[PDB]
Amino acid sequence: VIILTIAGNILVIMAVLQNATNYFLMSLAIADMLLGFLVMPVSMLTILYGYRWPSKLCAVWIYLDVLFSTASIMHLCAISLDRYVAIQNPIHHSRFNSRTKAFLKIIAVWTISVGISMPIPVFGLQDDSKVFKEGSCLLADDNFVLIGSFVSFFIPLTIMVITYFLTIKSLQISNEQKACKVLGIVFFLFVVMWCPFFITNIMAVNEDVIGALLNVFVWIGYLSSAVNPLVYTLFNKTYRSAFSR
Ligand SMILES: CCN(CC)C(=O)[C@@H]1C=C2c3cccc4[nH]cc(c34)C[C@H]2N(C)C1
Repeated sequence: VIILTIAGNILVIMAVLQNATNYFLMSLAIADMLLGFLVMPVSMLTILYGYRWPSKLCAVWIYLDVLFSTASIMHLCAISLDRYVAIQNPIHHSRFNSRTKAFLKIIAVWTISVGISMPIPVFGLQDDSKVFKEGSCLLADDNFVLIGSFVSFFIPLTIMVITYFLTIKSLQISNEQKACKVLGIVFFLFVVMWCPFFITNIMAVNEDVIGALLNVFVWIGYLSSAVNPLVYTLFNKTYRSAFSR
């Protein structure tokens, strides 16, 4: 999954197709390539050593994990919200797009990503038990998980549910039907690969059963960083040719 993530994103970074909307997909592919080289391979060492953490970098590793995970989720939310306005009223969307929105959009999805994960090393790096190890380097803040995973997933999820319901409502002519199938695959994969981890994360707060469930579901969430390059790009004839060359 690590090799797949890195090899999938470094093939999308070169291919950039210099559109104002395609550059935003490079900012999404940069939030996942970093996730695939800094955060993800560290967890492979933890899997090898059986949850024992080789010590002051544990709070740093969680900071990057929350940062790149929230940066990815709101990249897809911004894409989904932008894709709805481009489909509802395309005339008024083209007038107000001067290649400054795309730079203003990268600012917004990285200000909230870095603003939500800022409590981790500013209050939690001094305390070695709040955002810190139970012997295993977990995120033991029981009140930040409830509200920090609420605005990071469930608010981007209720935004995506209304955006997806409204977009399909406004898309209903084969090209419109081909697009409706692309939205379904994109929406279904984001839910099925991130939602399983977040219900288990918050329902938890038998330990052995839940400890095994959260272990596998974490890697299902990581695996979505290998797929995001493909489902958001490879539907384009140009990208398929670019990957082959
Ligand atoms: C096994 C230990 N690890 C790995 C460092 C975690 O618990 C990570 C903690 C996360 C987490 C907590 C709280 C809020 C959040 N938003 C987004 C994420 C998040 C990402 C999420 N990653 C995928 C797992």
